[PDB]
Amino acid sequence: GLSDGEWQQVLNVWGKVEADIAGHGQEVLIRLFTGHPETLEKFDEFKHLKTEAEMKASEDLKEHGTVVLTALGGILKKKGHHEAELKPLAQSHATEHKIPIKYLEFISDAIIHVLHSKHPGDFGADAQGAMTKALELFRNDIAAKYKELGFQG
Repeated sequence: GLSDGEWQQVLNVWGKVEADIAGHGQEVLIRLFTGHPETLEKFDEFKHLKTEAEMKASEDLKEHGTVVLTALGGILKKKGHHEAELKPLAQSHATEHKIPIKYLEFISDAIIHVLHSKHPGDFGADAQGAMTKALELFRNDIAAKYKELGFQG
C-alpha cells in the first residue's frame, strides 16, 4: 500500500495531467506504441498508425488516450480502494482485449516517462516514488485478477 503522504503526492502530480488529459493520454499511448509496437496490434482501429506522426494525426487515438487516463485518474482517487473499478478492466483486458500484464508494465513506465517529458524538472523524486507505487499497485491488483482467470499472453 501507499502512505497517506504518498497518496497525496500521487493526486497532486495527477493535477498536472488533468490540466490536459488528452495531450497527456496521446503522449502516453504514442510512447507505448512506438516503444512496443506489439501493443499497437491489439487495437483494431489504430494498428495501421505505425508511426508517431500517424498516431498524432488521429483524434480517435487521442480520444482513446483520454478514456484510458480518465479511467486511471478515477482509480487513483480511490487510493487503493479500487476493487470495483479494477474488476471490469482486468476482465475486459484479459478476456476481450488480450492484453498481457507486461503491457501494463510498459504503460506504467510510459506514464513516468511522459510526466518527465512534459514537465522536466517538475516531477520530483518523491513524486516519482509515490506515482510508481500507485502504478505498481494498479498493475499488481490487475495481475491477481489475471491469475484468477489463468490469463497469460
